[PDB]
This record gives sequence, structure tokens and C-alpha cells, in this order.
Amino acid sequence: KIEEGKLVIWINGDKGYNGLAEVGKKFEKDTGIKVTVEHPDKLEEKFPQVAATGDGPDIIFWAHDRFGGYAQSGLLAEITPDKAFQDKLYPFTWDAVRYNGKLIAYPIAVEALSLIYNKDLLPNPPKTWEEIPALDKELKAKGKSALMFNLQEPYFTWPLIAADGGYAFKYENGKYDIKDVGVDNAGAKAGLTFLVDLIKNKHMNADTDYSIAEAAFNKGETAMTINGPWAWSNIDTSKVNYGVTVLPTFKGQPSKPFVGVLSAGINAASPNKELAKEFLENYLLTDEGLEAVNKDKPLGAVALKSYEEELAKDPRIAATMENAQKGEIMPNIPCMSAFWYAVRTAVINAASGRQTVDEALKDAQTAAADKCYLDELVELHRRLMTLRERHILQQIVNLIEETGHFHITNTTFDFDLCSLDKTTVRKLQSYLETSGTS
Amino acid sequence: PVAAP
Ligand SMILES: OC[C@H]1O[C@H](O[C@H]2[C@H](O)[C@@H](O)[C@@H](O)O[C@@H]2CO)[C@H](O)[C@@H](O)[C@@H]1O
Repeated sequence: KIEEGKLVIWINGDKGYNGLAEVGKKFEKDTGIKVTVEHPDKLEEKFPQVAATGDGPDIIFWAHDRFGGYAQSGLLAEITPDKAFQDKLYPFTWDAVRYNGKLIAYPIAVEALSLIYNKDLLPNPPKTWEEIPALDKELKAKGKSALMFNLQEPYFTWPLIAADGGYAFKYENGKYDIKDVGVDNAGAKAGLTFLVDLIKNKHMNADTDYSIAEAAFNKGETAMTINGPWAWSNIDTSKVNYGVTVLPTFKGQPSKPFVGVLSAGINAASPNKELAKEFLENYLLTDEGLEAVNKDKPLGAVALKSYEEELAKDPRIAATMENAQKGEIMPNIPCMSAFWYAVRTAVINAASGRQTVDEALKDAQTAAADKCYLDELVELHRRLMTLRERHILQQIVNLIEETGHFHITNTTFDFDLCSLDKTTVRKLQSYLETSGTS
Repeated sequence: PVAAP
């Protein structure tokens, strides 16, 4: 069980947990309540495991994409800030933390990856991915490499894959759906093939992870890396004269990073919901609260308007905003964990030779789309089975009759959502949004 | 599986 009369907070090990502990100490000084900041490994997976049993932290920090799944599992408490508080943050950050009409977390900061380059090795960074192979050859003759970045997490490689591939998701009929060719298209295959070719030509290594790439850039061994705002502190400490800029284009197309909104959710099992709200609204989401976290590890473009205006003149933040505008806001639907596993497996498999790029992305697409579509059908089934009104029921039955995919018993008109074409299912969802019923 | 009256 969770201890009453104190706050336990989990946040990822790459964020400013020491700066957040300083906000916790300020809360403790004023209220008497102790705040403990922890950074367990794999916390995005640890949280749904421990919170399912009524345990875990009072507050969980992560990008908004995982929160829809936590909320669907009943693991988050609904947050209730008043209009005055909501007006303090940008409206699009509230949209990122809204799930089924309800606010399920407080947005903190907007994150996007950027190209980070060492100005003493490369005063002019490449504008295209295409010019990176020759640039690497030129740097290898001087004992350096062109680029090193985490190849193990799809968050870092997706920008290149989606440059000519486009967005993986679309918003339709009140929900995010994964596109039928959002992962499997010709542009995405071209991007992943470019990445695999960089590996085969010895310009990158398939086993390069986060620590390896961070250590190489911070030691001046590689001219470029791909990372988010949290990484800038370790670069400052290493004294690399660095620049933060737009990611390289592929086939003239901008790289499209997935944009995450670092958010704070309150565990549904917490006996300290009111203290958590006070801490988040009155201590963290203030200029002084965000500065303490930001000075430890930069947050990026913060959700709080007053503090964002103070950091707007930072060229590194303008680069973050530029890359975020070229990218895609992550959906928060529960199948996001299956989408990430699918893309992770595809990149690893293509880089190692286990699968061809075409087969890797074809399999990622079917795995992510089958899980996302099944979740949508589970929800549509739940919604249809509560309807009672004659006119609405008759119209759904009419739409099914047109297809002939139904059977009749002595007492019911039956149909399986899995036997319908996706076009009929979209007609059902489209009609249901007009019915006024949810 | 949907069943309607
Ligand atoms: O790689 C898949 C992974 O991507 C995102 O995680 C990011 C996170 O948003 C950043 O704040 C930072 O910590 O790096 C992570 C990538 O290592 C998604 O938020 C996450 O759910 C997903 O699994």
C-alpha cells in the first residue's frame, strides 16, 4: 500500500530528478510533507505492474503516450484543475493529457529530438541524411565519426523512417487510428533501408545504444548525435561547443519525430491525491518550480506560458520547437505500447539482418494495426451493447443488413464486428458520432 | 459479438 502523509514520485533517470527533489524540499519546508523522488529502471513498464495491485508512487512522470493505457486500466485518478489553472498552460498540452473526455495528467513540457552537433568538428551541420555517408568518410580519415545515436529505441530512429513515410496515425470519428499504411509504406521502407545501409557501410554500428552515443558525443569522438533537451546538461559539463538544430531531411522531406508531452499523473490508489494536486499545481507548475527542474536537466518547451516566455530566446528551444512542428504528436491510446514494441522489433530485426526492411515493416504494421483495431472493436462493441433507443438500433441494423454479414436467432439479430469490412465499421462509428450517444 | 433485439 501507498504511505499516507508523504509523496513518492517516479520520473525517468534521464530527467532532472535532483531538480525535482529540490521542488520536493520546498514543498516539505512549507507543508511539512516529505517528498521522495525515485527513478526506477523501466518505470513505464514497472508502473502498470505495481499500480494494478494498489501500490507504486503517488505521482508518475512520463510522456503522455503511455497514460491512455494506464487510464483505460483504471490506474490514474482524474485530475480537476479549475479554469484559472488551465489558462496558465498552452491549450494543446491539455489535449495531450485528455483521455475519453477526462484530464488524466498535468502536462509539464513538450519534447522533441533535434540534431546536436559539435561546432569545432563540424561548423556547418548537414541539412540532409544523404550527405552523411560521404561526411563520415571525411571524418574517419581524421579519427572521428559523423553521427552516433541510440539505435535500440524506436523513438530515435522513427524520425528518419517517417521523413518520406509520413505520419503513422490519423484522427477520425473522435479517436486516433493507426493508418493502414502508416508503418508499411514505400517512404518508411526507403527510410529504414537508408538506416540499414549506414550500418552495412560501417557509418553506424547496430549495437549503438543511449550511453554509447552520449559518451561518444560528449568525448568529442563523433561530430553529431540525436537527442532531446534533457541531454544538454551533460554536454554543457563536457564543454563541447555544440549547436542544436533541425534534423536532416530524407528525400527532401523533414524528419518527423514523435512529440511527447512530459506529463505527471496521480496514481488512482494514492491516499494523497489532494497533496499531489497541490504539489503539481502550486509548486511544480510555477516559474520557480520549472526552473529548479530545468537547471538540473532541461525540460524543453515547457507547458507553462509564463516560464516558456522566459526560455523562448534560447536557440536550443527554438530548434526543439522547429523539430516538434515537423513531427507528430503521439496519440495516447492504449495500443501505443504494442505500436512501440512492433517498431522496436522492426528496427532491430532490419539492422541485424534477421529480416529484410520490407518484411520487418510489413510485420510491424500488422502487429500494431491488429492490436489497435481490436481495441477499437472492443470499445465499439461496448458502446453498441448499451444502446436501447429504437431509431438508433434500427439504423445500425440497417447498415449491417446492407452487407449481409449477420445471422438471426429466435430472439436476436447477431453480427461479429471482426467479419465486417473496415468501411462498414467506420460507417458505424461515423453514425454513432451523429446519434448524440457515446 | 453483437446481439441486438
Ligand atoms: O522508444 C519508444 C519510447 O519512446 C518514447 O519514450 C521516450 C520518452 O518520451 C522521452 O522522454 C525519453 O525519455 O526517451 C524515451 C525513448 O527512450 C515514448 O514516450 C515511450 O512510451 C516509448 O516506449
